[PDB]
Amino acid sequence: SRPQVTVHSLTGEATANALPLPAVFSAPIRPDIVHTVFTSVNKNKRQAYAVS
Amino acid sequence: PSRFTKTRKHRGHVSAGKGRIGKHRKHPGGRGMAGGQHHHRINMDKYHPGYFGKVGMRYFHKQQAHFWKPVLNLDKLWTLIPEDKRDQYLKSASKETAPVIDTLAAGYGKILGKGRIPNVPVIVKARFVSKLAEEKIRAAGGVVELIA
Amino acid sequence: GIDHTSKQHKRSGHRTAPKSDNVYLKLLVKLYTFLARRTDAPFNKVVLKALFLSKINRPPVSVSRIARALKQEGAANKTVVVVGTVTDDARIFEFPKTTVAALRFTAGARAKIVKAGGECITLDQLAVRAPKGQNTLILRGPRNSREAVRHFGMGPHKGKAPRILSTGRKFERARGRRRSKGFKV
Amino acid sequence: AISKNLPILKNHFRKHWQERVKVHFDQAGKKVSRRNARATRAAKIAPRP
Amino acid sequence: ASLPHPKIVKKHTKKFKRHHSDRYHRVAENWRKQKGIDSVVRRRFRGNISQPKIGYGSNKKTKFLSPSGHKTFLVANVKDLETLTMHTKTYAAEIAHNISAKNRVVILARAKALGIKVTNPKGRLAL
Amino acid sequence: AKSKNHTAHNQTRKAHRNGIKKPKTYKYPSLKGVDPKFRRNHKHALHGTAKALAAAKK
Amino acid sequence: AKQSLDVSSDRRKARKAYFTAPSSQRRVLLSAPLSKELRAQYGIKALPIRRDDEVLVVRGSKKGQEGKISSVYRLKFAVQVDKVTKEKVNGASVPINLHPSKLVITKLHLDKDRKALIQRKGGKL
Amino acid sequence: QVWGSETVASSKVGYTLPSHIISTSDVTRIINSSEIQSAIRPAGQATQKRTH
RNA sequence: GGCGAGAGACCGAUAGCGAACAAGUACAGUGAUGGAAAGAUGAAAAGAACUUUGAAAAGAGAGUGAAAAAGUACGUGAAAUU
RNA sequence: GGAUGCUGGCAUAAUGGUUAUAUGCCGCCCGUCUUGAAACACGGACCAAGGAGUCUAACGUCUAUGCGAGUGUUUGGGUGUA
RNA sequence: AUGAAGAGCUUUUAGUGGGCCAUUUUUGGUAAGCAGAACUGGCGAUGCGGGAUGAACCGAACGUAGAGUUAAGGUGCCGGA
RNA sequence: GGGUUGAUAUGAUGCCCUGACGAGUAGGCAGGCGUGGAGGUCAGUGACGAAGCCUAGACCGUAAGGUCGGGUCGAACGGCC
Repeated sequence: SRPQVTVHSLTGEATANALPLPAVFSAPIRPDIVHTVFTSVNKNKRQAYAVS
Repeated sequence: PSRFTKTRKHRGHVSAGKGRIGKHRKHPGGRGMAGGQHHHRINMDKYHPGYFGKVGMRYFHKQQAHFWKPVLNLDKLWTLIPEDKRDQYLKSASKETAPVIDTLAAGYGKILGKGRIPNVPVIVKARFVSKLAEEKIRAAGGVVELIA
Repeated sequence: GIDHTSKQHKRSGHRTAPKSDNVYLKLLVKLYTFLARRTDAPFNKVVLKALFLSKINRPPVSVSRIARALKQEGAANKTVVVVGTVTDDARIFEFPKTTVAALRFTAGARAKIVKAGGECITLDQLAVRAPKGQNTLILRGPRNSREAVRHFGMGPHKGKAPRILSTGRKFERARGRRRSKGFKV
Repeated sequence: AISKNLPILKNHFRKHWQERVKVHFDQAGKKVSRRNARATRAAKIAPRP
Repeated sequence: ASLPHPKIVKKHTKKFKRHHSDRYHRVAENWRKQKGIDSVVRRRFRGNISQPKIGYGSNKKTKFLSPSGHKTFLVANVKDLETLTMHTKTYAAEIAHNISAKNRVVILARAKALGIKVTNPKGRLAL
Repeated sequence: AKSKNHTAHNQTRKAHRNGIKKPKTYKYPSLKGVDPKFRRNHKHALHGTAKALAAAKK
Repeated sequence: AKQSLDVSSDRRKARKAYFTAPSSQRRVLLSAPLSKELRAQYGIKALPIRRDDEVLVVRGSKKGQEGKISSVYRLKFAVQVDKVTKEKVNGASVPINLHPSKLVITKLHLDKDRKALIQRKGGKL
Repeated sequence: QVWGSETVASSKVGYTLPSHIISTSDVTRIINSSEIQSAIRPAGQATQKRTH
């Protein structure tokens, strides 16, 4: 009983073709986890700075 | 990190949480495990007893592949069988179709009796077993057959 | 002045409003504290505290443990409640049909229960079915099964598991541990 | 030094290890160069596996 | 134009000055606690400066208020001001210091039109 | 460079800060030190008693 | 955006490249556009510049002003133009440095080489 | 096809989408549903009367 | 290390290589060796014509400049001290 | 189960604040080791700028998070907007 | 009997490990503002009023203000009475 | 220690009621102020003057500190998570 999703065209307005929701959007929504994981995964692109 | 830190909260306070009398100096008790038969002896006898001395027999050139003998108890002994056929066998707990288990191919070397498998026959292949494990198996109606 | 017979401005020593920043857990806490405040129910208050509890004061509960509980008398058609997580245990082969309510369910345990014909339930569904703890049964898991509780309280003549990385011969099986090398503890 | 209940530790840093440290910052570029080499070798022995 | 507030008591109008802020130029008035061991200021001897503490704190009903009875709120633009539209009787506007004179003129006309108070309505006026 | 050698000063204060709690007392205390003869026979007796009560309320 | 590896995105390197650029690279940097007339008449957007081109200034306080080149001071990254001068209180005159990014051309000074360059860049003459 | 759903598998090995511990987020709807309200006692006026 | 390329949650002229400059320089020491300080006018020198006081330096005017509260003792120009 | 009513004057530097000074009373120089510092115990002529519990390996308790009798993608490979 | 201001339980970690004073008991010593112990309270780690002055004495222990009453100490004047 | 999801309106870590308490070196814990740089947002301020500097001029906060006005100057800079 996924509600539906209407598709739009490239020319704008809309179409009759429609879809379900893939049930990943029914997943929980945790900004604490997003925050931790983001801190680390954004740490992971880093070059080494250092002194002589 | 560095901003959730009691250093940052000590700033302004004089001794940085180390004291005025006691004076955080370098190595006042020694370095490392120094003084275990001396001024650190209480600690070594109260928290880490057995530290001083030798006990047994030296084994030159020891190999933890001669000593590879992982254990499996009868408690599990179906974890090795998938869930796809488990209930099939367990309800057709019968003869002439008995499930065969290669503990060795699974990663085990010995079989033990931690308890109470069902009353279904099984065929178990293994290098070693315990007396009690096997008694339980063949009481269930199964058997052991050894391998290398 | 005052000659105090106590300590002043001391905290209760009891956790309110956990420091888990999990918003769904906080929703559950809002719910169950409403219910504790109004439904005059010790079960609601118990659940509220157990929701405040930490990871290790929230151990897991094995379905085999649940099965022992349902093997009690008068407790078969009851509703089990676990504030924590429920783990599978393939050391058993049968299982009854009951319903279980809890925060988390290992996929294996969920499968086991569903296969036995029950339903795995959240605490909000529980709050709509049995607000005052109608026909429930709370379970808590072991706490002293922990490999830090081995070392807790380490001294002579306690039998209490030193803190040690490597095991075997010549790692603390000597002086202090036998009467040949001086003394046994 | 020896103090409260804490396991005995064996941390072998009594030498100039900070003259001898290797830090594989090149995990990635070294993977990439391995790949380029595989590709060039294959193009050199083109039909071969 | 403000709201009924009680009478405002501050409990210390005089500024807490660092000890020897007057004696040595290297010691600035930014308050700073004597953590010493023989400091008569830390010991609260009579005739020394009064150290801050939470009893000097203000009444919640009058806290953050200006003499007008308004709370100050900084604006850089008509948008930040339109946010204050419906709270004129409690909140007043401070045009920021980095604003240009023409934008100040705009903001002032808009605040007049909307009935909003402005506590720096003379920045960068010539005449 | 001498010193103070011993003193009992302040120790009562510390004790009674976190102090003189009676250890505690339980039902069914320990049998450590008791005559092993008595222990042995008590074991056999409790076994018999449990057997009997179980068969009774069976 | 950048998609190669032999291309620098660093202010430091580009700046020291520009400043230690030698006189040939400086020619190519001192290139200047053409007016609408010459752009349509030759088929080209812009071009290097030299000592006897005719030119029009369209940015600055000497906006709007025409003349002929008198010197190309590549060391200073500039162009010194007759009829565009400053009158010094000692009754004197000085040429005023400009930039060929702001200049625009009205009339060239042609040769075998400029003509070949145009035919290279795809012009019609 | 990639994050999965209730009925198909995700194509990420050993991965099942994370599970909700609460059936929804409208705790107010829960509170006001019917049965809570049946078992609930009545309430005070949200601002106790200053006595003495 | 050498040669050539690219980058950075790095330092930003008491920092970062000792060295952003005519730095392994001036300079010291018999010698081995030691080893600095020092960046910024302004968009552009347009870097102050001319008059006057003065032995001159400079000053006062003038004038350039958007600005001399930018005058090579030059971006701003804190404090101590005056 | 917490003060309202009546009236007057001013509506401004009058109240009030800031500040300097005067007056009354109090007020020893800070930092430090010290049982004890105003000390006839030490450091401090003054100002600026710099300036001291960091990083790592392996660990203990504790707390969060994920999975859960399993857990750990990231030696490596595949792939890539690299 | 009185009180209970909640009772029990665990983990972990800092600083400390130079001490000094008074009452009373007390040891050596001619004695000491000496040395060494005991119980309690204090200073250290603590300002306030009083003791002219003082680490410890007496009184009293401290959020910011107001009003009232006192403590110890005092009431010729300095200095409130 | 309690009360309060109830609908319309704002903040549930919120609001509100009641009672008690507030000394402090070493030391611990907590909540915060501020600096350099990073990801994000304010379609943020800005040559009609950014930052910086001066200001017994004003305002907020117990305070760290923050804001504003006037002057100087000339090219970049802040609020919040």
